[PDB]
Amino acid sequence: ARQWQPDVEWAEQYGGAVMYPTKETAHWKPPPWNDVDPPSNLTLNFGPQGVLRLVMELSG
Amino acid sequence: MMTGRQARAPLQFLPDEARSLPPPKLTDPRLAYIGFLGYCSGLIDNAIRRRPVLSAGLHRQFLYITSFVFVGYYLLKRQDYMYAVRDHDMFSYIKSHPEDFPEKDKKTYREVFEEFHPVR
Amino acid sequence: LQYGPLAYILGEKTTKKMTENSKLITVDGNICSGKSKLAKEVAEKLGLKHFPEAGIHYADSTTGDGKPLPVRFSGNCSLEKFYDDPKSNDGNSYRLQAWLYASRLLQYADALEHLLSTGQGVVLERSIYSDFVFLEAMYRQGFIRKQCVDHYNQVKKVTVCEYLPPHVVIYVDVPVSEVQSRIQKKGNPHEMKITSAYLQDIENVYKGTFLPEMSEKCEVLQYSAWEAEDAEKVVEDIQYLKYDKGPWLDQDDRKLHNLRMLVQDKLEVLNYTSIPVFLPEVTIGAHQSDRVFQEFTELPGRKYRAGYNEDVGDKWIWLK
Amino acid sequence: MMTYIVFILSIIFVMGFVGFSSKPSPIYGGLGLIVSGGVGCGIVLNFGGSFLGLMVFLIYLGGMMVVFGYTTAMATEQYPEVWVSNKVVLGTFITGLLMEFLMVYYVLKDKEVEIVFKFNGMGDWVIYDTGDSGFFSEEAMGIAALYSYGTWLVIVTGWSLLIGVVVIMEITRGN
Amino acid sequence: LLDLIWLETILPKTISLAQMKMSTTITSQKGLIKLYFLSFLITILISTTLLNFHE
Amino acid sequence: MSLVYMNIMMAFTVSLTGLLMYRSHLMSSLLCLEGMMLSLFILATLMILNSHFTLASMMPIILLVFAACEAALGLSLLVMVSNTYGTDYVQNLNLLQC
Amino acid sequence: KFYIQEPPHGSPNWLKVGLTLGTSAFLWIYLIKQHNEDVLEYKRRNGLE
Amino acid sequence: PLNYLIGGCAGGLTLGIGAAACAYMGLTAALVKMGQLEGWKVFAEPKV
Amino acid sequence: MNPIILIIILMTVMLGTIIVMISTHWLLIWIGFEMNMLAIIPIMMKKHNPRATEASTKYFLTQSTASMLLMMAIIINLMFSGQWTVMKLFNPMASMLMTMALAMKLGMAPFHFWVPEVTQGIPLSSGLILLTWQKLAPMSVLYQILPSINLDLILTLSILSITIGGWGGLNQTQLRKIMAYSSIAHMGWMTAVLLYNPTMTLLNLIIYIIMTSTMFTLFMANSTTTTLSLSHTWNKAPIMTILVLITLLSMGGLPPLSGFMPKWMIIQEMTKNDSIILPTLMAITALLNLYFYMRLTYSTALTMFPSTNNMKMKWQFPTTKRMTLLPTMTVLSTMLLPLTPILSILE
Amino acid sequence: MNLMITLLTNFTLATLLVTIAFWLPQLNVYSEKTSPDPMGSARLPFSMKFFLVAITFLLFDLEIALLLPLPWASQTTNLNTMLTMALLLIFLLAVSLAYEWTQKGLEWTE
Ligand SMILES: CCCCCCCCCCCCCCCCCC(=O)OC[C@H](COP(=O)(O)OCCN)OC(=O)CCCCCCCCCCCCCCCCC
Ligand SMILES: Nc1ncnc2c1ncn2[C@@H]1O[C@H](COP(=O)(O)O)[C@@H](O)[C@H]1O
Repeated sequence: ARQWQPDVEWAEQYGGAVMYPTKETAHWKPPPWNDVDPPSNLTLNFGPQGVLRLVMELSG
Repeated sequence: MMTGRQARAPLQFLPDEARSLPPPKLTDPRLAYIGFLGYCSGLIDNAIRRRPVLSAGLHRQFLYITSFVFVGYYLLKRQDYMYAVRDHDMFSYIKSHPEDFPEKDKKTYREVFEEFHPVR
Repeated sequence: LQYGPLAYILGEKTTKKMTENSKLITVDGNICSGKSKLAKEVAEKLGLKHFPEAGIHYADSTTGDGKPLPVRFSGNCSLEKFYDDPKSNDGNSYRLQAWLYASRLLQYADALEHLLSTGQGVVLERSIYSDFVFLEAMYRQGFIRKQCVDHYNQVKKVTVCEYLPPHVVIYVDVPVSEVQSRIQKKGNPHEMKITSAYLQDIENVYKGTFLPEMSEKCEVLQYSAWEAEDAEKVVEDIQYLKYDKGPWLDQDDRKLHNLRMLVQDKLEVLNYTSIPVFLPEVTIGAHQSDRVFQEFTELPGRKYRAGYNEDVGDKWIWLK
Repeated sequence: MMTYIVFILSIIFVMGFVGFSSKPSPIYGGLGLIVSGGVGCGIVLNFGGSFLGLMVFLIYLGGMMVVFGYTTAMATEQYPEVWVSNKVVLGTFITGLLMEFLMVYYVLKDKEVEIVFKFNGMGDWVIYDTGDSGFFSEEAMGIAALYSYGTWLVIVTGWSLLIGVVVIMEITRGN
Repeated sequence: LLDLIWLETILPKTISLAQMKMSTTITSQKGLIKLYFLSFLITILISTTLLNFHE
Repeated sequence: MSLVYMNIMMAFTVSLTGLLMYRSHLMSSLLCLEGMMLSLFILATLMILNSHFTLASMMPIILLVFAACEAALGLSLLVMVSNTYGTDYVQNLNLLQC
Repeated sequence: KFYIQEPPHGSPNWLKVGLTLGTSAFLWIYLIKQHNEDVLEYKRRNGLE
Repeated sequence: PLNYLIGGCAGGLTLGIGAAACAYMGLTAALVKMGQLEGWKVFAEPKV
Repeated sequence: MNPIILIIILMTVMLGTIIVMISTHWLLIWIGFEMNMLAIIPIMMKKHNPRATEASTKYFLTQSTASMLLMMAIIINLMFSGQWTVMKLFNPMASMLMTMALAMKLGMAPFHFWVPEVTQGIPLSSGLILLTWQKLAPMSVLYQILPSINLDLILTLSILSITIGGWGGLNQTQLRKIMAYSSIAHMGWMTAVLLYNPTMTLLNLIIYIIMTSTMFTLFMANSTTTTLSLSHTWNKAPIMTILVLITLLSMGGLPPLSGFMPKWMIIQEMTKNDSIILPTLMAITALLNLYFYMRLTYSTALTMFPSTNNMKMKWQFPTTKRMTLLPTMTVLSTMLLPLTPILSILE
Repeated sequence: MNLMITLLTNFTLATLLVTIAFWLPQLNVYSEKTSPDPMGSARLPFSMKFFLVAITFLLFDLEIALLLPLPWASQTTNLNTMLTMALLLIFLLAVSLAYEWTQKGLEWTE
């Protein structure tokens, strides 16, 4: 009645990974907002090769 | 185009021969337009940092105007110099090749026949 | 700014002020655990700057004249209306929770900025690391929807990864019976409408989800209702810790310079709180946002940048 | 036969890149590039470029391809291959390399001599010993002039190597 | 019929249909670096042999 | 033109075609790129020694040093890729499609 | 006072304002001197006196 | 020009979408014919 | 990153471009490109996330291939000329290789396939450097070798760059990929007028860098990376709302704005040389750029507005960000058209 | 020529000793043995430190490649420039070493 300012359905169709969702572009999710993406150590067995076995959680 | 002219004396913003040309007046409309661009940059600078646009930073607006006029004066000097070099090279090449630039015999319209196309 | 990369060049290194007392300590507990006195007690024993709990009007207290603004400009949400109807139509639950998450994010930014600009430690009450424990406890009560939990996890995933965990997490064990005893003895007529299972789910997400994941990234100190009454035992537990876990140990001047440049830029701290993920509890239309913004501009001291308001008595404006 | 030797090495050089531009593995790719570096170094050394050939060995092969094999060996998780007794573990290697030299000798056929004999270089190509030079390798003194004449070149090269150290230490940090 | 359909079909909408089909055949790249350098080599083998741009 | 120069150019184009058709790995790309650098070294060296142009003899070493430093940079990039995915596969490098 | 925290621009930075006005006045007086020297050089090279 | 307009529409009927490709290829072949007549240069030599 | 190391690396980027700009020798051209790439690789990895490593890997591969093709062109020039002056090339094979290599360094189509990726992977200031400062050195080499550049090849690359940078801007909500396809289209515009008047090449370059720098400075001032995130600018900083969009109305090429200054002048130099069809087609494709970028303008100044409630908190904090030269660059990217004959300073 | 003959003879003696070392105990019909170490089925974790010392080798090896023509450059006429550039290259190698020092690059293999 006053001046047309949108529905939210108009704003949601200017989002996503692509403007126009085609068949190959429908599964493309949008990238993260801060542009970062969600991404152990070595374990040796010094065996009997006195005598002693050593299980080593080594970190480099 | 004219890079062979600025190849025997490189990186000269204003050559010495540019001093043989009249400088722009300080009431140049182009220079006053560049000062208007300085005033616009001052108003946009006070607008984008949420300052009172006409009131705040009068020294800052004065330096915007002064800096644009200061750079624009030398830009107008270099503009006038480059178009003077363009016309000087044009006139020297016209004078040095008369056979490539003949004087066309100007015929009056009492000799020139034009096909009349009636409009009806 | 006042602090920048040139200050880092000219020698203002923020490990020079990092002493053994420079500790960020977050006191956590249930709704009426009575920890609000205890944290203040720590602030008068360790010499730390106490920050109170971030309510609706924290950002109002940090800026302007420091007074709380009217609710339409700050929050557009009420704590007492959540106490009255948690399952309300207009969605005051997630709207109040998201505004509290943004207020606690500004509190945590002020905490790290004080700790890195002074070298004086900060005692916080219910920081951003202990905020989802209300949200989950709301979602276990049906007070919000699953899409609200998705929106909050999005905001938390893009905001909490930029920061460090606190040094000491002081947790208070108070069971649901004594919590209800203190709520009924408190006298707030709205707060007494809190159900039992909501407090139980707060305590469950405290004990089963919050504290085990805080146990790897920092050191927690856990107290009951009566041994948290003594401040000296808490301070003796804090001072005789051996800080050995967490990413505070591999912090040189470069990482802490990046963090201090991050937290002083308040719009970069509060950037991803208002991501354009359209959820009906937080989505405001164009006419309402326009009207509230134009009413915000005519508030005293809010028309310009802070040193530039003639209505509140700013001089020398034509030379600034 | 002996005259065309540089040309022969160049043919092997081309075949060497077909060893690894078809890309059987990064490890066999490094092996083929090492063999190609050796034969291209032979091409360089047979024009009197002794210092430049030793820069191929010392800096390209022994300096950089060591690092390529080192970084490759810190990736591309290995798996065993055929390990029967000596009729497979070395006999197939010798028959395969004999077929490789068979392929080297096999390309010098009638489609090659129409290019070799119509455009005979050996007889008039290798002209580095055209007259006398004196008591000095001209190539050695040209490399020696890097310090007297190449002041700007050494400045921008050493600055690029210092910036290379700084750039590697900044991007390989993760923080 | 003529303005709301046909002259609305030929001038503003079948041309925009052509541009959106051409862009969705352009902007549908999978991001594979293999296919990008494969298209670069398609460029090299078209231009260096057939198109004769080295002459 | 000449013959052995045509051979070194043939090697350059063969390693270019290997550099323009990726199979599996990023190390294969860096190896084809450094085979290209090797062929540039060989061809520059044969030209500079052929003409007896003395001052350019420092040029292939320059052409080595920078480009070898370039290869070092490439190796470091590969390593960071192999610290994110565990492999140096080029098909893990496809997050920038959107 | 009105503000709960001191703004970075509550007071005029007199060093910055002084350098601003001094640099602007320097550009004005140097511009005027350059224009006077240019019109003198023009009248000396082309003889308009 | 008209004959290559017919040829462009003939290439457009074997393209499909039909009438649009008819008109587009007809106008394009018309421009090819008019470039052959009036000497229109697409990759024009730099002359001034 | 250590700020002293940042200053050293940025001066090394500037030093590599300056070494390409001032050198009379081909080895120093190649050295300056190598120095420029080697120094700009940590600028992309300022944030240390996997998208920056992917972007830097793609950038390294493309720029390294272009550097080796440049050195092959230099080597073939030393065959057929025996010399090293940065001047015209003395073999059209070396001319074609150097034109292809400089088109790869600029990201001109069909070597454009790295430009929207890498600009997506990196921050806004590094994308600003990649789309403004990294154009200056290959355009300088193209300025210095234009008596050998093949006409048909540079026009093919120019119109293919303008068409692909046009049809790349449809399907995008990312601001950085839209700036990348605008980059590709404008490089087609610059290399269209190169063999006719390279002063208009430098005019188009300077106006493009001013408009791109204004747009990236606005994107850094608002910290918005997508169209949908740009759509909240009207409620946070309303003065930021229109300046982005009058600058983008300039970037389309639209009078009376100064972004109409390059393209018109380019047409003004191509109708002199009797090419009427080619600037007509290229500027129809520029109208297609106006089509998609005007749709983005409708997105921000109009329909898709609505806000979220946390924006109310951002009203209590001004921008403490350095908006360096942003009023100056916003005035210089719109109101420069009445000073259009200033272009004679670029001769 | 003599060098190629010498390399070929060294390669032939090497391949002959390897061939004798493989084929002489494979005369034996000893036993075909079965049933195939500190890891059994573990993958290789990457180590950043080994790659840092490899790239440090490569960059200082390039700086050594620049330093190699010094016994020839001592014979030049412009000895002041030659001495300045020699000291400048070794000083830049030392500055690269000091930057490798202070940014903890030489740690846990110091
Ligand atoms: C014939 C002509 C010859 C050539 C003429 C000259 C050509 C100049 C081309 C300029 C290209 C500049 C590219 C950007 C500057 C380079 C360094 C840089 O990126 O500085 C920006 C700086 C980075 O700060 P940072 O902390 O990294 O911000 C990211 C968020 N943390 O800070 C920021 O991000 C703050 C935000 C504002 C940055 C604005 C920078 C604008 C610089 C360009 C001005 C316009 C171009 C010069 C004038 C016209 C000439 C073309
Ligand atoms: N989900 C929630 N429900 C009720 N109160 C909450 C919630 N999340 C945070 N709070 C805050 O926690 C406070 C209770 O702590 P206290 O000040 O100790 O009574 C309330 O006044 C709210 O400001």
